[PDB]
Amino acid sequence: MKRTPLFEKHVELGAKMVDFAGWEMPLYYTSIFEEVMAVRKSVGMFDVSHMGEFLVKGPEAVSFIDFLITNDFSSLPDGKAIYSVMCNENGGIIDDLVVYKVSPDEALMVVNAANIEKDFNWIKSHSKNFDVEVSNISDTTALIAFQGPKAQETLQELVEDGLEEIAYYSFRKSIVAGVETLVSRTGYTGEDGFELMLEAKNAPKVWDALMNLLRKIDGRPAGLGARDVCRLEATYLLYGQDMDENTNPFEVGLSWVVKLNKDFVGKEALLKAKEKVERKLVALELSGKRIARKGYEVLKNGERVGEITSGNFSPTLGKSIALALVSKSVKIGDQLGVVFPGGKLVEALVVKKPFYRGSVRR
Ligand SMILES: Nc1nc2c(c(=O)[nH]1)N(C=O)[C@@H](CNc1ccc(C(=O)N[C@@H](CCC(=O)O)C(=O)O)cc1)CN2
Ligand SMILES: Nc1nc2c(c(=O)[nH]1)N(C=O)[C@@H](CNc1ccc(C(=O)N[C@@H](CCC(=O)O)C(=O)O)cc1)CN2
Repeated sequence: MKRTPLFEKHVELGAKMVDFAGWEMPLYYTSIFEEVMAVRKSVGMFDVSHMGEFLVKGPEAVSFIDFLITNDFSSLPDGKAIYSVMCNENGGIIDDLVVYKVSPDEALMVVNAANIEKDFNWIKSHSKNFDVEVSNISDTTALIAFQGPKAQETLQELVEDGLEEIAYYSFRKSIVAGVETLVSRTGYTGEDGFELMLEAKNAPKVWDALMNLLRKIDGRPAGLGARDVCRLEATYLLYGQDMDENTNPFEVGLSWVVKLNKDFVGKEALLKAKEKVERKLVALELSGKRIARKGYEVLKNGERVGEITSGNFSPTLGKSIALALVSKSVKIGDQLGVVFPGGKLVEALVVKKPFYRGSVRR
């Protein structure tokens, strides 16, 4: 398996290692619950160095990105980041991502671990008619997520610049624990927080400095187990589970990141798709402690309406929760049934999204 620059730190910390997208990563250090609560109460630190980063350099970096992604990048000012999806010609979602507008001549793309290769090939095969150069810097880049209501106050003493000046989905090049770091007020937890992008060689030092501070305020290093729980609670999507090329953005609640008033890959297909949205992604709260898995069929009074996409147990709400792709006819309040292996029906209630929202801003 691939190992991030912090692998040794995780092992030394006694974490339970698991295989995620071909990466040897920590599922948890102490327990998933304890780590989720650290994220919800103080601060949880995640090693997300398996994520990929692409660099787009050149006079036409802006127009190129605006052509590739569904969201409006054409006017995004310097220092701003933006969440979006990238679609194929048929409007299917290739991946979701975060793009940083460094300057008119430079943009950074952060994508999911499992799709680095796919994404990079897609982006490069589309740069032909743009004055840009696309490069993959994943192999030498590390990324740490410092999330929680106490994230800012704990991290500040290691940063040479004031964090308050960094707005939600904004960033700035600075120095953290003595090393060059791109600090952005972003996250995948629903709490306030930051992500620290830096050269892989400096990952160990920054992580150790941060660990020293966590212990001071009862914070915790957090693994992928907690990462999934918190993102599900926050109701953020996980590519490959909640959406893929077989779903367009409108079907999974991402209509807000699609600006049809501009030209981009998948534009025409999405115009027609918008006219007939037959599916929707709903939030479910199941009865009991069993956790639903992707693929489990979802029924309404005996009739199939869709299937589970993501599932997990939420210690924040103390309930088994899930996301499900169902027909447009399903509505909040509906009593549905989830078919577990062996034909066992588990009751589920459709609730309003999101499940939970913490200390997050804009
Ligand atoms: N920098 C970064 N890039 C990344 C991730 C990440 O965690 N961090 N991802 C990790 O899997 C994937 C994208 N998944 C994500 C899904 C939702 C949100 C998110 O913050 N959604 C807020 C956005 C609010 C706004 O733009 O104003 C929301 O839906 O409310 C972020 C990443 C790929 N790229
Ligand atoms: N005291 C001091 N402060 C300083 C600097 C310095 O040299 N000394 N810097 C001097 O410049 C900046 C901090 N250093 C940084 C330089 C680059 C990146 C950065 O954006 N790195 C990207 C590079 C790849 C890309 O842009 O595509 C990355 O982390 O991947 C972050 C911090 C601002 N403050």
